[PDB]
Amino acid sequence: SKSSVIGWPAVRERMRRAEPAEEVGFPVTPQVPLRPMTYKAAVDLSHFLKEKGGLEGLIHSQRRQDILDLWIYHTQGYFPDWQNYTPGPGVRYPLTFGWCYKLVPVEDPEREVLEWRFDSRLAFHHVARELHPEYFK
Amino acid sequence: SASAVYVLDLKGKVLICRNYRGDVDMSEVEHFMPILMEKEEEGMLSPILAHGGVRFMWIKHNNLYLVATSKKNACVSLVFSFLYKVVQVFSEYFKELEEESIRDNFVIIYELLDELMDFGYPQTTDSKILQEYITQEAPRPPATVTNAVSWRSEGIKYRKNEVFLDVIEAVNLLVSANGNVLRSEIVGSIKMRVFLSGMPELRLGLNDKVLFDNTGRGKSKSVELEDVKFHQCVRLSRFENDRTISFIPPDGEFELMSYRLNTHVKPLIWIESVIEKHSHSRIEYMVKAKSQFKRRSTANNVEIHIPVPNDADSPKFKTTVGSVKWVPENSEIVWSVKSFPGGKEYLMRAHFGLPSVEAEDKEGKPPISVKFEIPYFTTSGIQVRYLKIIEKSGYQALPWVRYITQNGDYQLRTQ
Amino acid sequence: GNIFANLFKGLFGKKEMRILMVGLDAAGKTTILYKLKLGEIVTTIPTIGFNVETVEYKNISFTVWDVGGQDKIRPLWRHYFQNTQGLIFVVDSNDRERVNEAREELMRMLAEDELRDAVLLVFANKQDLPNAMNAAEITDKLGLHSLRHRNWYIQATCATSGDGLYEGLDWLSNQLRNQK
Amino acid sequence: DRKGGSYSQAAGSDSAQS
Ligand SMILES: Nc1nc2c(ncn2[C@@H]2O[C@H](COP(=O)(O)OP(=O)(O)OP(=O)(O)O)[C@@H](O)[C@H]2O)c(=O)[nH]1
Ligand SMILES: [Mg+2]
Repeated sequence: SKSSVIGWPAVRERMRRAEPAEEVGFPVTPQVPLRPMTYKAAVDLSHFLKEKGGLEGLIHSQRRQDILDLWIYHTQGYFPDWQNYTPGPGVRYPLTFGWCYKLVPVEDPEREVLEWRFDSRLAFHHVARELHPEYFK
Repeated sequence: SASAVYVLDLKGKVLICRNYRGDVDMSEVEHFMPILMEKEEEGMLSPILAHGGVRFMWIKHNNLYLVATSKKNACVSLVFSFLYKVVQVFSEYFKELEEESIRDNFVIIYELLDELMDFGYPQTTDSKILQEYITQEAPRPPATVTNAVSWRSEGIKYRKNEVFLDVIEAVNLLVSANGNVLRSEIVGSIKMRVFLSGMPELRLGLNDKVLFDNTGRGKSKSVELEDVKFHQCVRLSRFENDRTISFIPPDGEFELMSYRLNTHVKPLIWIESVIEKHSHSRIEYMVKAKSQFKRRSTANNVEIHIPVPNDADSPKFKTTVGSVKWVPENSEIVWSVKSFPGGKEYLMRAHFGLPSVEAEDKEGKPPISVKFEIPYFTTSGIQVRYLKIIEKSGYQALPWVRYITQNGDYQLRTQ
Repeated sequence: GNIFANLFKGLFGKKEMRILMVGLDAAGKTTILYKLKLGEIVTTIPTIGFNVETVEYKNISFTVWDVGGQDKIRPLWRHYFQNTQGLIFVVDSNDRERVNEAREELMRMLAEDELRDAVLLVFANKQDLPNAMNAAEITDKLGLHSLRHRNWYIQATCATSGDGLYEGLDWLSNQLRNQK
Repeated sequence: DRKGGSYSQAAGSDSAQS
């Protein structure tokens, strides 16, 4: 993905610029498909992020996560809802199966410092589903 | 518990009648016209009439009022629902609702009336299902009516499996004369034209606020619909259990779901209108329309109806963008705009004459209505997530959907 | 669009214009209108209603609509304010007690937001008795110079003789028409 | 094309919710 590769450096720079701690309306691209991120797509995105770097070990922030989700939606058409983490305190597993990214403590779960850590076992074991069976239906 | 379903005309003539219980004499229809005239002339006219011990409850159609006489304490809601179903069936069968088809389609009309309701209790109301047993141009009734699925005929086959959806938005805003909005309700409308092979069981999925909260993702953009009304195909039990929208779409265009929730956002269009009406000398219309909607969205066919004086004549228009026309039939300034880019600002300066002689009676203050229709704009933020099309035979569906934003009850109270 | 027909019409004269005739009763309005139209001093009964006539001079059809000065007809001048381009005021210098009433009526008629483009046209009527004032004392008493955005012109005309009518017509033509 | 917004294809289900 040439577009994804091009957007990865700018996205990483924007995330780094934003510290760890204006227009109305909801425009939609005409003919652009919109659907939830798939397990294979999530695994491919996690592998690409791990290979390129900038996501593993980065300080987890709400603004950075929102920017990354918006960039992913713009470049792929995936809704920014699959990038959810399990509630704390402790290690939070991805809500969407197939995601290789997870949040781990770096030192109330809200004030705990969390950083993105790669985890290949996430794409094979549904840690988030096991932790919260009700949330997975 | 209707006694006789009859169709009248604009001159009081009963175009067609269909007695259901026979407990009311057919001569009572004559007094319906004088009773309606008396009620209308005294302000007591209502859709539910009463000729002594017989009540004539009916609604007014395009060309005739479908008045249905009743005598017992029947369900008025049931009668209204039956009348609505009959009107929908007639619209599906006849493209026009006028007297030209009543006197020309009586052969099929009588059969449809006999089959639809027996003894005042309707049994079949699906136009698509009814079209296989009653035709104007007869085999055994289809098993769909006898079967539970009365809205999806089996055995339907098509070359392709394409379903077109329509996320139609209705922006209703009630702005008082003081400049504040009183009633701001937006009603969603998901209309789909299902055209597939077989009897697929659609599994609609969206980013609902309740669904997101239940799944644990109550942090992204989710539509919080106060009222969600599924169609007949939508299973109430599935939606009640875990917000699962599983139903079999019908063959053709039909209303599956209709979201309805209040809106607390600023209006997409801000109208600043002034009325410098001199006392029987002249008048000024300092109307300024500001588009508060997103700049990336364009409001196709913007029609801001500005109520001008009823007796105004010899008017001059000093506007900025858009065609402004005064219609003597409507007695208002039609602020017609073809394309309105988001964030656009249109300023108008009205100037029309007025007779020296004052009007004999007051005419009131009609509200200013905007007819903006901007497609590809979702103000509520609700986006379709998935549509599970499952068929026993097995096929790859190609569902489609479009989002259209238009102005609903977007009326602005005058000063 | 083509305006060749308009140019051809204007080459030989096309503009006509309008005029108004207001003032108190017995102010010489009917006699002045008769002199302007025919050229004779015609004696008529008091104008219960109104008189409508036209004057053709200098290739301009000056239509005059006489309005009486009756008490019941004083508030009826607003009917002629619609589609009105000119206005001529006739003063009555021979009625000292009615001078204040005439000034008040003129001020009330000048307090309308619809009649704003109509320039002032003050005619000194009854210019035959020694008690009549000059062309400035009446204007000073009425304060015609205090009419902001109003072009007033005081002209003295004798009903019996008719002198000054040509000067007033020329002034009205110059005020209305701004061409060669 | 079509007035009121071009038609867009829809997904099959919540792929991110399993
Ligand atoms: N003798 C004489 N009388 C004049 C002269 N100027 C004005 N008047 C008086 O003014 C009156 C003018 O009446 P008309 O001209 O017929 O119409 P009017 O001026 O509109 O008066 P009303 O009809 O009452 O509204 C006459 O009856 C005269 O009595 C004048 O120069 N000489
Ligand atoms: Mg007179």
